[PDB]
Amino acid sequence: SQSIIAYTMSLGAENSVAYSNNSIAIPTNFTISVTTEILP
Amino acid sequence: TSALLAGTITSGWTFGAGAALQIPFAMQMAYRFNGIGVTQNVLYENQKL
Amino acid sequence: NTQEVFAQVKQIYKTPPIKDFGGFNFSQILPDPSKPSKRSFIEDLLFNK
Amino acid sequence: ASANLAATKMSECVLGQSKRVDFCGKGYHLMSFPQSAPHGVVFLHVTY
Amino acid sequence: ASANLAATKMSECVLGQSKRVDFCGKGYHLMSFPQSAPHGVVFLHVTYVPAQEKNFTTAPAICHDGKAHFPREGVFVSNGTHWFVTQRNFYEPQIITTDNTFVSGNCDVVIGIVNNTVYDPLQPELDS
Repeated sequence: SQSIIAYTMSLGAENSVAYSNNSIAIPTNFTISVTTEILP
Repeated sequence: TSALLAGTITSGWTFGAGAALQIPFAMQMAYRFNGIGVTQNVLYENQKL
Repeated sequence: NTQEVFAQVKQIYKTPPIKDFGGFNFSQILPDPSKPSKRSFIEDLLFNK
Repeated sequence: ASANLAATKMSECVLGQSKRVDFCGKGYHLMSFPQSAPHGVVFLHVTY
Repeated sequence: ASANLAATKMSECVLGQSKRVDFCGKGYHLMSFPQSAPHGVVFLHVTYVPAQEKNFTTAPAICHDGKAHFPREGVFVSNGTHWFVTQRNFYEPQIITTDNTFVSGNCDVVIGIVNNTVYDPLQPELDS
């Protein structure tokens, strides 16, 4: 029941973050990431 | 272009590293002033100028 | 060349309705939601020049 | 090369604060705001 | 141009720590390890990424007895009842003192300032 489709591209999900004159977000933990980068 | 403004205006230099981060704009400039050898005093003392 | 420049982010951010930034007016760079194309005043000038 | 340069400015100037001289405008760089343009891009730097 | 870039990354990323964003990996760069390959090179970029957040109430200064106290290195936060100082990229709350802060001016010029107490380590020794 499959088929090829066409659509308008999406640029990711919306994120309307919080806001205030008296608000701050601080991290509590951390995560080590080890990505990769190739260069000829 | 509009998404990158809303992150810089809000989070400053954080959303480029990971999740966004709620920071007030007047506090961002206080840290950017410290990034050039200037204390937080002159900003809040001259926040209107 | 555009993705490497403009698509530096992974999720779209947006501004709030209450634009309290300590006296800074970003109206001339933020998009006008009334226009059909959601580009700012300065962006519209560059596309006409 | 111009595109790779602009991609480097959006990371350094916009997404962060650069201590490189005259890379994100003349003066001590605070922050930068980008703007789109036909077949190009425009940066609005902020300097002390 | 790709080779001159890789030579630039081997110097800035591997041989040193780079404050350049998205040049030596996504996030805050710590160190990088190179690996060879046919007609090229591979970089393993180690990065620091904050993961778990927590909303807090903040303020740019504190009014103690008319003097405005700014933080030397950190930010003022609040759990709703008490105020602390903490490093920006990690929640390490600690008591506000005259050693963690800097005084400049008065409380009638800064916007968003709040009234609270500042601790002096010299006081309890006087009572000893």
